[PDB]
Parts: sequence; structure tokens; C-alpha cells
Amino acid sequence: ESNAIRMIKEACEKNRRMMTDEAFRKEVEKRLYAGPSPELLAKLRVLWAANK
Amino acid sequence: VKLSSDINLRDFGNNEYLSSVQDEAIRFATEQTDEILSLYSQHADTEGGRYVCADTFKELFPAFENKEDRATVNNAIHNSAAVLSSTQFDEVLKRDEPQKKEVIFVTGIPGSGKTSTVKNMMMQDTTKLLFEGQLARPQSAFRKIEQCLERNLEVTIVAVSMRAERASDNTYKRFNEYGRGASIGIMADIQANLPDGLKQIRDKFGDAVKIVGINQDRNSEFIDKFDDVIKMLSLGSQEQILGRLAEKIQSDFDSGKISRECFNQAKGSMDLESVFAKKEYSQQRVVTNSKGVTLETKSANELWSKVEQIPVTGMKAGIYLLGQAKKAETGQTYSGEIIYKDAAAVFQKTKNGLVRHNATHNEERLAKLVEIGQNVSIGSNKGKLIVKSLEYSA
Ligand SMILES: CC(=O)N[C@H]1[C@@H](OP(=O)(O)OP(=O)(O)OC[C@H]2O[C@@H](n3ccc(=O)[nH]c3=O)[C@H](O)[C@@H]2O)O[C@H](CO)[C@@H](OP(=O)(O)O)[C@@H]1O[C@H](C)C(=O)O
Repeated sequence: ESNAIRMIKEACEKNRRMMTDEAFRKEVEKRLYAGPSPELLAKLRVLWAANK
Repeated sequence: VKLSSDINLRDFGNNEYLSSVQDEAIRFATEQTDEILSLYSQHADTEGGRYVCADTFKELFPAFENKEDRATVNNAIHNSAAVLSSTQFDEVLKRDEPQKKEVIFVTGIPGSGKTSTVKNMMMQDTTKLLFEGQLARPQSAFRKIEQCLERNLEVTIVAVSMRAERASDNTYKRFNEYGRGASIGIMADIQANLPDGLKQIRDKFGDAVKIVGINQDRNSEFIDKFDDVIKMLSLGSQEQILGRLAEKIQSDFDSGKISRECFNQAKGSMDLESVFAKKEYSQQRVVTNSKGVTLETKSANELWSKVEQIPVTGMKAGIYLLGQAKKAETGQTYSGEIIYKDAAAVFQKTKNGLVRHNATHNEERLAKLVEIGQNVSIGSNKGKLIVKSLEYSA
């Protein structure tokens, strides 16, 4: 089996670990749907403001 | 670095706001492509720009900054974000990296945990690129897969799958925190046509592309063989799924489980009245009595079985075949007792037999204005509902 197929199976395990472990599930879902970071948002504001 | 293709305009009609957001989005993506891609790679949570995704690109547009605006502006900025992702896909492939041999496509219905699954993947030395996107209409993915095969890269496709209802619950939570959920129209369109697109891809490329699945209904079960992936993903037609989703989002709003803003983003551009009118009650009836009403469906064996029971007082005995109900003609008043109601339809016994009203009439909700067992007249004066009670005692 390829490295990609092994990578997907190991991801499926951590999907199962999200269902039992609630501290693990909160730390994953915190990052995903936060938005841009304060560092990146500083860069973006200059980029947007420089080109109107 | 120019964009890989032209950004398709959508017609927003008289919506002047979205029309202007679209143009400002296309201008930004076209003119600042070099600086946008640089910020995507070096600064966002994208594995140095190896995780490629149109949804992550939306965060670099100014219209998408505020949480309140995301559901509204999404369709106006999407195509710019998608073409930037396509441009980014191509720029990653241009990097001369002999060690990196693998390209992974992640696809599936919105709210099935694709991005959470991608976070739970650990990057490897051989991983070149990971692209999250729809393959239900796979024409654009053909150009992507084609380029991978030109450079002798190993292409894998992961089809993540989940029930439409459980997936819809995950998009609600996403909408309330992130600000973007997903429309039922696109959820049904992806889920119904994803098996066709994968099969279409399979015929075209064969063993060169490897297609696997993840069943999220069975604790993230990995599905190795292509025939098993098609069985997992075969969860009904586009009419069925859209029908079930239309009733779900409406029921959830009527009960007070989701807000009006969550309901509207899920509704999207859909005319729900038109979806509800397509629903069939062909093998269905309602039995009434002093205790209440009982919904029953008949199976191929010709046995009626009870689906639902609703206690109501003051009804006489009766059997009503819902599949033989006359559709209410607009601009006419129908008088009589309501014998059954659900998310899609309202069934009223008149003196000219059983009559069926849509539960919505020009975005006004008929169902909430009447109760089962109640005697009413229902008429529409110039696209405005007129419901009068006819209850009396004498
Ligand atoms: C179908 C659609 O519009 N959106 C869906 C599609 O995005 P996508 O980026 O794969 O959608 P394409 O526009 O079909 O782009 C595919 C390719 O088509 C070329 N292209 C595209 C546009 C254009 O103008 N010109 C052009 O050439 C280009 O090569 C691009 O890579 O897949 C995502 C991942 O499942 C969905 O996001 P989530 O499931 O994560 O919510 C997304 O739907 C969510 C709910 C939402 O939209 O908000």
C-alpha cells in the first residue's frame, strides 16, 4: 500500500478518537474555523488598503 | 503569476450589493494574485500552501473578514477563491521536488468532516499536494488529474460520506461559530451526483487514479475498493435529498431549533414551496377518529403500518388517501376541516373531497396558521394568504 493510503487510515483513527476524547475534539475544531491569525490579518489589511 | 483561468460571473440580478462584491473580488484576485498566493502559502494554516482549498482562500478577501457577512458574500467571492485555488494547485506542481510523489484529493458533502479529517492527516515526505474540492461535476478535476499524471505523480481520491441530515447538523454549528454553513441546494447536488463523478473519473483514468472512501456514519470506516465506495455514496437522488433537506431545515426553524439567519443560509436561493409541491403521498393515507389521526404507508405486500400518531379531540371516523388529494388552485377559497399537516403539505377535507395545500405560499408559512381538527377556510388574495376560522357552537 502507498504512503497516502496509510496516511488516510491513520486519519480515520483520529476521527474515532474525536468521538470518545472530548478535549481532543475541541482542540482540533478550535483551529479550523477561527479565521485568519492576527499576524496574517495585519499583512492582509496593508494589501487591501494599498489597492482600492 | 496570472490566474489559471477566467473567473465566471454569476447573475445576481437586482441585488446591487453582491454584484459589487463580485466585481471587487474578481478585481482583487486578478490584480493581486502574486501577493495573495504568497500570503496563502507562507502565513495561513495550509502546510506551506500544500493544502489547497477554495474555502481557505476566502479568508484572504476583505468582504469575508466579519463573521456576520460570510454567509451573504460567499457566492459572490467563491469563484475568485476557487480560481485562486486552481492557480495555487498549478504553482505547487511547478516546484521541482523529486521526493514529493503523491497528490491527494479530498471530496464529499459539506459538513461531513473533510477539513477535520485533513487536519488529522500527518504530512509525509512523499506528499506533494492535498486538494479539497467537489468532484461531483468532475470536468475541472480532469484538468487537475491530467497534470498530475503528466508528472508521474500518484493520485489518490478520498470520498468522505455522511447522511444529509447529520451533515446538515454539522453545518448549522459551523454557521453559528464560523459564519459560513452550506446551502441545501449544493449539499443535495454534491451528494446525489458524487457517485456519477467518481465513476466518470474512473472510466477516464482507470488504475492510474486510486479511489477510496470514508464512511463517517460507521465511525470513520475506511473503504478500499471502488465498488464499495459507490455503495456507501449511493444515498438517493437529488430530488429525494433536496426534498428531505427542505423539510428538515423548515421543521428545525418552525420548532425553534435554528435561528432565521441559519435557516436562510441553509435555504439559499431555493424556492422551498416548489420543492414541497414535488413531494408524493402515493402510498399514504390518514385514519381519523375520536382519539386522533394516524399516518400510515402501504408497502409492496399491501400491508398498512403506522408511521406517526397525533392526538386530537373532536374528530369523527374517516380514511383519507393523501395521494388522491386535489391540488388547490390559486385565488380560490377552500372551506373545511384540516385532517393532516406536515412540513410540506396541509390536507383539508372540503365538500368536493380532499384538498392539498403547500405548507408555504410565496414565503408565507401556511402550516403554522392551522391546527389538525380545526375547521378553516384557506384562500389567497393577490399572493397574500387569507385563513379564517369557521369554528362554532350551536
Ligand atoms: C461546488 C461549489 O461551488 N462549491 C463547493 C466546492 O468548492 P469548489 O472550489 O471545488 O468549487 P468549484 O467552483 O466547482 O471549483 C472547482 C474548480 O473549477 C474551476 N473553476 C471554478 C470556478 C470558476 O469561475 N472557474 C473555474 O475554472 C477551478 O479549477 C476550481 O478549482 O467544494 C467544496 C469542498 O467540498 C465545498 O465546500 P465545503 O464542502 O468545504 O463547504 C464548496 O461548497 C461550499 C458549501 C460553498 O461553495 O460555499
